[PDB]
Amino acid sequence: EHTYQYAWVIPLLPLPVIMSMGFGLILIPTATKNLRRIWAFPSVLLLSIAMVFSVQLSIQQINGSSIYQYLWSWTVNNDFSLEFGYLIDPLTSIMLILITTVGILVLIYSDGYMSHDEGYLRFFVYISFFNTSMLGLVTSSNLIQIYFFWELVGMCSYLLIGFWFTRPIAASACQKAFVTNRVGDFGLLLGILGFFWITGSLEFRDLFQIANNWIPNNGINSLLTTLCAFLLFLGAVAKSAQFPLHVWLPDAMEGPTPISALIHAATMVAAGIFLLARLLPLFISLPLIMSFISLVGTITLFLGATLALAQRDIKRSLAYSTMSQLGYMMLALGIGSYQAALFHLITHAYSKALLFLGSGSVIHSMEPLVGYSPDKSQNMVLMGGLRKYIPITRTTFLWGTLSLCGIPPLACFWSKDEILSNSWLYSPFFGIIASFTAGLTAF
Amino acid sequence: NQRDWVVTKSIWHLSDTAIKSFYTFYAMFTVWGVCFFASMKASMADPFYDSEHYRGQGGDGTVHWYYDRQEDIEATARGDLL
Amino acid sequence: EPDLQEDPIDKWRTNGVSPEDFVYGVYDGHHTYDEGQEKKGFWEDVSEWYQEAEPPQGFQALISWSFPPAVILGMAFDVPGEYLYIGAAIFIVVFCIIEMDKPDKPHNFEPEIYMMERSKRDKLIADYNSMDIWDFNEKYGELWDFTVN
Amino acid sequence: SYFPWLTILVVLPIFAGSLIFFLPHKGNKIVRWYTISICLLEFLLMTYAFCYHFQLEDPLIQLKEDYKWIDVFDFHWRLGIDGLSLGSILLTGFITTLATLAAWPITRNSRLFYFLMLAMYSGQIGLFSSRDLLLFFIMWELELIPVYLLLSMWGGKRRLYSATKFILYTAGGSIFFLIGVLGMGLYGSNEPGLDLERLINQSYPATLEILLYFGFLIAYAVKLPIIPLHTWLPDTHGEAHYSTCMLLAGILLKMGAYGLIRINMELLPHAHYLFSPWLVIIGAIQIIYAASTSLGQRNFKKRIAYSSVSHMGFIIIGIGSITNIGLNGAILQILSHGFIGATLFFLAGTASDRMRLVYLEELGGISIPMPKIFTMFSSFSMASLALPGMSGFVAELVVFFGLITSPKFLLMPKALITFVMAIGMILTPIYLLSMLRQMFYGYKLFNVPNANFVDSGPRELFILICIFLPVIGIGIYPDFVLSLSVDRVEALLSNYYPK
Amino acid sequence: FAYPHETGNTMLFPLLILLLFTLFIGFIGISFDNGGMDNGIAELTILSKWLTPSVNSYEFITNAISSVTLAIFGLFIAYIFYGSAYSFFQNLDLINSFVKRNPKKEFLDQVKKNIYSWSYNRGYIDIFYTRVFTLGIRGLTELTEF
Amino acid sequence: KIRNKEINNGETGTRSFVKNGIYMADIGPSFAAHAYRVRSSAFDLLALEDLLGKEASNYVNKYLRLKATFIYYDFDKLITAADPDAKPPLLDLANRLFDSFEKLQAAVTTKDDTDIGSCYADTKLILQEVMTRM
Ligand SMILES: CCCCCCCCCCCCCCCC(=O)OC[C@H](CO[C@@H]1O[C@H](CS(=O)(=O)O)[C@@H](O)[C@H](O)[C@H]1O)OC(=O)CCCCCCCCCCCCCCC
Repeated sequence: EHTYQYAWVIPLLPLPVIMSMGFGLILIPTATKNLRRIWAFPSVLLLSIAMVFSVQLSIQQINGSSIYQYLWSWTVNNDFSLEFGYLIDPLTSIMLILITTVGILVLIYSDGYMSHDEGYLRFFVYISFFNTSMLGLVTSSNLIQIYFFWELVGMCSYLLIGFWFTRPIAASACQKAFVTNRVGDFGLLLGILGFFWITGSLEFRDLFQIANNWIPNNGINSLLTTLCAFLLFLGAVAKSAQFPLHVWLPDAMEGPTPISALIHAATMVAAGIFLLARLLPLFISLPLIMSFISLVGTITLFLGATLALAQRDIKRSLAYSTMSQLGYMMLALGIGSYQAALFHLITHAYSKALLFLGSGSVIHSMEPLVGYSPDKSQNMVLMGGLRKYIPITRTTFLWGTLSLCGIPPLACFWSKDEILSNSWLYSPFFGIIASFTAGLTAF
Repeated sequence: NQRDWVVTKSIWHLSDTAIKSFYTFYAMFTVWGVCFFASMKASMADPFYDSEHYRGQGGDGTVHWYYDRQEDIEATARGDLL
Repeated sequence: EPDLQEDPIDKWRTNGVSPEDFVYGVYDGHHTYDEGQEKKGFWEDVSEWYQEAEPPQGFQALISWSFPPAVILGMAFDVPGEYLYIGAAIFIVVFCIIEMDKPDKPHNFEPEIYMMERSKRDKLIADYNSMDIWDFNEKYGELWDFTVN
Repeated sequence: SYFPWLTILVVLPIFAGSLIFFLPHKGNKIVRWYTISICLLEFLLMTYAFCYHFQLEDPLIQLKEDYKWIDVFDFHWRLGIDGLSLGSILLTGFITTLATLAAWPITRNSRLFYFLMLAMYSGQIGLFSSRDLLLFFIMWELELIPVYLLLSMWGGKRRLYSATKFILYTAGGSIFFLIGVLGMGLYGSNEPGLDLERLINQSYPATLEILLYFGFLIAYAVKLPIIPLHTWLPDTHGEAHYSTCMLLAGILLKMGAYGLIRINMELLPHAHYLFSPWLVIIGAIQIIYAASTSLGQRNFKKRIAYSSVSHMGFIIIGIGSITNIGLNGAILQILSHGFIGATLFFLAGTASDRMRLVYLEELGGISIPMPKIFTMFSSFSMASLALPGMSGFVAELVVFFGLITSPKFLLMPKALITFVMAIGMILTPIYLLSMLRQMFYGYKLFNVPNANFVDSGPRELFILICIFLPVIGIGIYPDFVLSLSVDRVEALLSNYYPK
Repeated sequence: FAYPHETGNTMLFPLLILLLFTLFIGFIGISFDNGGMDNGIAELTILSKWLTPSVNSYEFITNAISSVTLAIFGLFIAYIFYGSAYSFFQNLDLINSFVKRNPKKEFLDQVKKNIYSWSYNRGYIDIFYTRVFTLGIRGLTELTEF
Repeated sequence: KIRNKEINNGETGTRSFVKNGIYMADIGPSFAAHAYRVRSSAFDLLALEDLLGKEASNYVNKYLRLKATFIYYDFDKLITAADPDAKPPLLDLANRLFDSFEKLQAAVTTKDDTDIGSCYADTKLILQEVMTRM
């Protein structure tokens, strides 16, 4: 269908609310903060449209089509030009569905959650801004213009981590959770500039062609094209939580629970995996990187696995579990069969967002019995045994954690089984490690 | 135009165009000649720079006035003279 | 002036100037589990907040409110620029000669003259605002002459 | 056209401020309005001259004129605007009007003060619009006394030491500039010599190019802080009133870059082309050294001063690495820093004077009493972090692109220097958020009493918003400040001779 | 003396609607053995991950069996250690034996004394960046000051 | 500071619109990495007169120069790396294009409205044919 030249309104769809609240939140602080719950409706509705404008954009791709892209020159000066615009390929629609669905759901869950709080409107503004930035990142034509959104989602995650900005730990975790992905985007920018010098272009349609086939022989650049790509891989690592850079997710889970469920299934996985999956056409000419990706995957996998043990904080053990799960995606990408890695990511997104929301509900349910205190709540050793008291929020936790463990009828099973098969088919060297972690997680 | 790239692993084709504000870079500066409206938001009341909890108007006056200590030593000398 | 002294020097990078998060004397009692619902609507709240400046009062408001809808329309049904930059020019002059012809308030003047014995009133109000150039009360030679009744 | 604009644009502020003297009217009130009206009139005349009396399509000089002034050493009223000048002229008018507004509640003297403000205004525009080298020098040193008076009358605890160090240091730095003036003035004075336009064709002999180049470069490194010549900045910034410091660290610094662009790269190519790589190296190491010493400071005013120091490495590296965009990205950088540094110093001076605590360790949780300051402070901190969207990003990006595509480099330092430059992005947030966290986050004592703690009123908030909006407007679509077609002739001279 | 009663009426609707997702999504790549149905023309055996680029297998059967075997083994040890006893899935006969003749309790506990000591130390790599990086730059700033 | 190795595009008074000082990354000598960048650059000057065809064409002579210098250099690098037979007609093609570019630049430098489009019609007709002879 021709429903593409109007698709550019997707990443800009919720924006007409954000600027219409922040202004009110800055100029007239005592009026907009009195239309408290009403402000939820114009947002959850608007973003909703995006979702129904995405399935029809994705169903087409399912029926078989050709991807489009639109480029516009936003600089014409002396001796070069700069472009912007987006593209709609299978992966774009996949991540689009996966972001807008969890977004429209976590918005309602937040309306339920943050109802006694004070920063209601500011919270909604932050959520909508992060959402309209992520929706922008996933649909982006040339490298420079994805870098323009990478750091935006980084800043959004920063502002969301230290949300309450008054708990003296949430003031010491946001800084780290910013500096880590700052190192990541540093590596990303260096790799971008390297590939630019090497190939002379910025867009994929030309980069994938030039870098693969035509390049001079060992004028030293070979070492550069081995090095520069490692920097892009380092950025994609740091936005996710792999071995060398994982120290920001466990403590970053200090923020509010809905944000803890949106920065562990919506951005933590997307900005990490998605970029590597899109740049895969490049890495097939660099077997070294194909091996190093698999190695860091099967390192961070086992490391995240063996740290969920004995961690008696639910909103912390969940983060360790989701890092150990992203290990599996990082491994699966390192063997070519990403067609199952994306499926595993789609399953794990929901299978973890459900658990985070359930944990938030359990905390707020038991929080009146023990004092209003983290580590006095959310510490499941003085909690324990709630099947009798809150059933409707218990069956969901069970049927999510079993799916995550791996059972045929449920989800998150047909994906990790396929990727374990492919791992064993590659080599036992870390196939055995994958097989062992597949049981440690079930534990 | 609408060039149709048959890439070696997928099903691309693209369409691009060049745009740039022709000369409205003058009109936007003329509109941003709204700093001549910086007079309604200056005649408004001052928050506390006119409040009774303020006396001394320099950049270090109120902070480093702070030499009534000398005057107090002098008052001590005078009281001793009394 | 007593200015008591100091004590066992604190961490150079003290994490957040705050009470260490042990005696943080409520978790969730300082920021979140706090709100109720009281009152006060929207419009009678807005038009009770644009008037804690008395920003203009009279004519000085008409020439300040009807100006933006005349310099946003100007970029349509276009009129030459010369007309547009004398319009904003005669504004910045008319609005100025009405401001500087408003009365004076005690906070406007010097610090050493701000603090009188509450005779500042009949020294400034109705005393300054009732003459043009008289300098009978020219006490800006500070040695505390005070030259007034 | 022959109706002189630039002459009016230079002699309007100081003249119409000379009437503040000999005007016995009040203590403080009427002078504020009489000064802000003149400032707004000047800015409006500036934008009227720019809009309908400029072309953006020809690299010559516009609105030029000259006279006869001293006639012994040929020195005229020669005056003319050009592409490079225009951006800085507009930025000067804008930020100085807004600084004069930010100086609203000053009643200490309030008569010498606004007059000195107008004098600095006229001097800045005179320099930025100059066309005769000696007149450029005159306008350069004319402002040296007003700034000293503004320092020594208002601002900071130890105002005196800062003021005297600043004045002595700058006056000494200008000596090498005057040396260069005497050097290239006497070089065939029959050929005009002192007409900055007719010097493009001068062919000086060797071993003299270098001496004049260095005589100008030393003065510039004095004005624009370069590593071994930066010790003066923290004292003359941490002690200045925020009203002064806005225009000081937003305009007066950028003169050291505008002059270096105008009289070095345009007049002495084979004295600058054999000295560009060391400029690039110095800027590259400065970008990291300034930040690594900023993180160490403990009073946030000096931290902001050092953050202003750091961004002056992008300008350097853009002046070297001779390309169209590298030189062109420098101009966008000086604009996007004249915005950000000025606003950040205004915010620092506005948060202070409310808390009376300068050391960053005792600053409690100021977010509870005053939210709007916290918001507009975090926003501009993000801007200074080179965050995308805001204009602090595209400048550095174009600087990178200029270095990368440079012709006077072959891939060995073209990568290591890029690496050491990108370390700045890892380093800057470490010291910006370390301040944002100590001074704003955390819950201090129950600072409920609404006394000596009031959020920004209408004036300060409007100043913040009116400076902020251009940042977004430029960072979203940065062709409002790429109206520069002189570089297509500025970088035309250099581009083929040896080496 | 209070009790953990249910939460509000708004934090359950998304939980339920997403539970509806965590079971159906498995039908995207459902299987590779005739799909699963001869009717149901809604993309039965053409598994819906066709957006991607451009009996059952005995080997895959045995691989999935090994996978679910390790899964149920982990679940079983978890239920042995943490699970309750009032149910019927903790036989407790063996439990009544693997405390009576526990041979290696003198050694096993030390393993405990290791493993927990690790996880509480947060995977020591965290402390590494503390005692190296944020204590390296803290001295580097002092050096470049002096 | 860059030279040419097939001097037949330089017409009388050998020069052109070209704006030296543009960085063109190394692609290797081959009649596959030049006939591709020449295409994907000659694709832009089709999209040129889409928006910036009218409406103050003062940037057109700032982008045509740019995205035609690429063609001017890569086409020489190409016409070198070709067999003897295909060189005469490819050169003939080169001649008609790099003359229409000079004509278009000289016409647009006059700030006209209909002359610009009438001239652009010819460079479009020829430039749509360049994307096929490759
Ligand atoms: C596969 C093999 C892998 C081998 C290892 C590879 C590791 C690569 C990444 C290095 C680890 C990065 C962890 C970042 C953690 C963090 O952000 O801490 C947060 C702290 C916060 O600072 C502090 O923050 C404090 C608050 S708090 O303590 O953080 O809460 C604050 O109080 C204090 O003032 C402030 O200083 O950040 C720092 O102190 C330093 C930041 C890290 C600086 C890194 C510079 C770039 C390194 C490149 C290395 C290249 C190696 C190869 C060279 C050829």
